[PDB]
Amino acid sequence: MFAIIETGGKQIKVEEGQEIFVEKLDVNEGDTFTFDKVLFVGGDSVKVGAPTVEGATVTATVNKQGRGKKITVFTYKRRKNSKRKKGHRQPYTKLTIDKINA
Amino acid sequence: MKLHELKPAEGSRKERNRVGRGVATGNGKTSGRGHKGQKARSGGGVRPG
Amino acid sequence: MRQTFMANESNIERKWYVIDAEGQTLGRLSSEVASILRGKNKVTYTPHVDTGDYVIVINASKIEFTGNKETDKVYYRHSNHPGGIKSITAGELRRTNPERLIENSIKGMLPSTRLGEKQGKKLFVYGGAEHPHAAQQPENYELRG
Amino acid sequence: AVPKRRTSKTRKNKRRTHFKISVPGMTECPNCGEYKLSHRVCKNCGSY
Amino acid sequence: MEAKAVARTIRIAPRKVRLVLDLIRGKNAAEAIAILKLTNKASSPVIEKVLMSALANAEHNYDMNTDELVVKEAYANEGPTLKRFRPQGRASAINKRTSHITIVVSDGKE
Amino acid sequence: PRVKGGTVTRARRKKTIKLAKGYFGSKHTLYKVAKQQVMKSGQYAFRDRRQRKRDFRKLWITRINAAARQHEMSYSRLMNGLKKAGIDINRKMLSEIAISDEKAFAQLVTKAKDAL
RNA sequence: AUGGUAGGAGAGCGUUCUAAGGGCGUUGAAGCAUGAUCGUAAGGACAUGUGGAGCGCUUAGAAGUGAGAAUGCCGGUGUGA
RNA sequence: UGGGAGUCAGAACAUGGGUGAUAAGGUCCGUGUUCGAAAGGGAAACAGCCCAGACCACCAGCUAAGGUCCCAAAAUAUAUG
RNA sequence: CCGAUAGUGAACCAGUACCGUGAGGGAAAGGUGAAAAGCACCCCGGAAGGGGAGUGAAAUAGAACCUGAAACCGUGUGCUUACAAGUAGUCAGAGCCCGUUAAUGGGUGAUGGCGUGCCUUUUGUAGAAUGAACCGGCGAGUUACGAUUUGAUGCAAGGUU
Repeated sequence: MFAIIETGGKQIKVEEGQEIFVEKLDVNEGDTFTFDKVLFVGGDSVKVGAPTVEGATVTATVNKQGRGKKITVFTYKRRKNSKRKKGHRQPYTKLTIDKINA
Repeated sequence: MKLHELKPAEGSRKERNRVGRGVATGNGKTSGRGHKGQKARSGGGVRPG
Repeated sequence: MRQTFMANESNIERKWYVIDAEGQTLGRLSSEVASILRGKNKVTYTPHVDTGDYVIVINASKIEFTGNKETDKVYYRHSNHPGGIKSITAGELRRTNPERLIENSIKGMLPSTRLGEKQGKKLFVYGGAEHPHAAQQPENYELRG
Repeated sequence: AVPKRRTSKTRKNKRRTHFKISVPGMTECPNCGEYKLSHRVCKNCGSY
Repeated sequence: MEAKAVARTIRIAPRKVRLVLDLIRGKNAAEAIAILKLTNKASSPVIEKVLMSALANAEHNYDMNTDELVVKEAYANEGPTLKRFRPQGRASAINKRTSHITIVVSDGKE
Repeated sequence: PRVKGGTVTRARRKKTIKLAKGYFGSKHTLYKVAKQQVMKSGQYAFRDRRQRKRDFRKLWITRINAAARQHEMSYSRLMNGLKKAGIDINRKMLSEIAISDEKAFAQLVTKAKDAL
């Protein structure tokens, strides 16, 4: 009903049908990804992970391999003559959960 | 060759160093001279020997 | 900026509590009341909004000091005229306006923001066992050990 | 006599909020003519 | 339906003309004329001539009835200033500032 | 060939002015004061990208403490017993479970208790 | 495995021309000034205004080349009652 | 071996030991910390303790310590005497 | 090549305004034409407007027809915004919007935490150390010509201009 999946280096709480944003995976758009590190399945019946649940996948479908909004890394030092301007765009991937499997 | 596709030999040209044009060149304010004294001054420095 | 819950008004439900100050130390009771007043005991605690409940302290003539704090421990205040320093001891303040005493102790443990000043106004303190807020039906709270 | 800092736009215009004109009187001309100053037979069309 | 008039390079400084221009803004034209008649300020006659010019425009060129009109906008812009050297002090300069006075009048309808 | 400085100065300054939009007073209009502010605001945001992680961890831990004290537990004994149990879920996750699903939170409070 | 006002060898842009090639242009073509794109750059390809006849791209060469302060100078402008 | 330098208030807090008035926020010297360009980050805040050299960013989440009412990561943090 | 802070100080009223007793010093300001066709005509206050009118392929192209830009400054509208102690931003979000040279597009404006310049000069400064609104001519690396160290060759028993 909800689950806690581990992806990227982080943890995410999901329900069926929501869209999530995740660190870049190596898949294509339209494919189907399956997360297998599941730590906690909640809801009606509650399964608690050993570290993980040993069963327990969540499947989702990939929309939009994308690149994030630009941030501008700027730093300087006040009366030295040094500064640095850098641009960043972080890659993400977007998914839509269909099925959590306890 | 063609006059629209001219190309010098490789490693045979180089752009000159332009001093005093801002901080990120590395030769920005004091232009390579350091801070004060005789060698910082225009036409300065001591005669050879 | 993923999923962390933040409360806003239309989430907050504030309650009313009643704390009996009889036989308690001033600072030990005041720390606990300050954290009731801030919301730090609710799982929906969020710092930029006012969570946290209302507290009534009822007895307040029977609050206790330890040691010789009754005749040492003087409260000073200055009036911004020169020479204008004034003072009163803690025991003298306990027998003359004891509610100023407890609300000054509690209000010293709250932050000095505009949210802190707003949260300090959720506190009501009475010398002696009666209080007018029967209409909001407050519960008794026991101080944690 | 001198200001240390220039005053900004917002401080200048905060100083000018009382610096304005009040609305005049107007007891109207009932016999003939333009509306005259209050309690005046004013010099342009006064029929008080 | 809107009539307007401007008066350009009027030799009064704009700060002094915006004061009385703040009185007549958004009022009816008849009571605007009465307010302009009962203020002793140096710029009430100038502004009154611009207002009468705009009401004459509305009656003659657009055939609006001049008893329904309100003063929709009234403002003063800076014109070009003239620089004078004061001989009377010690060689410091004095600018003659000037202004552009615009009035627009309307019946509130479309 | 003389090159005169035309049009490039104005492009370079005008985009710093456009970066300063929404700033008070003459910081959104004038190049030098708007430039110094845009420098300082890049520096601030660099610092605050790192302070944001500390702030949100602190907030999660405060919520967990409040949730744990309604079962007669500290935060610290709870996190210890959760470690000895082997449970490896975040503080972001723990705080969201305590807000949303109170029953599940009670469930893993019991696993933290008997592992001690 | 990969900081440095002093350091070396780096890839790049605004002006000009060759020395070219190839374009946008008097059913409009600008440039320039107001627009969502490119960007660490410097620097250029499609909605208002402009006009109403001038510019880009590519490769290479040449620099009245190279724009926050100097109690800087001023065509200078304009503020601070 | 050759090209190109900066630096010579080069210092300032730190002894190690010492001189001299045992202040000197004065003289030597042996390591340290910054360093200036290494900015920073937890020694109130401080190119004068814990930590850093740099791919470099980034919602990795988990560590180094100097750590753990209110502030404000982080033991109300206890238990024992 | 000067392309007009220009070979010129001056491509306009220039060695003139002006300044100085005199020797002397010494500016600013340049810019149709498509054709004045320069608002007959006509209507309300002197100036200035509002209308029509026009040679007007286009007068917010009206004597500032070299057009003509910006910024400083303005000023009149509005959308959101009013218990306080302030390197004014930054990181954590109710109301109002709505999309090009197009897709976590485009936003706009309210909150709790944290908070020191081109700069210069310093062992050390952010001033109670220095110097400072906007724009720009417009403002800081040739050769006579040498020396010495880092591409291609007549082309290597070899060197000529």
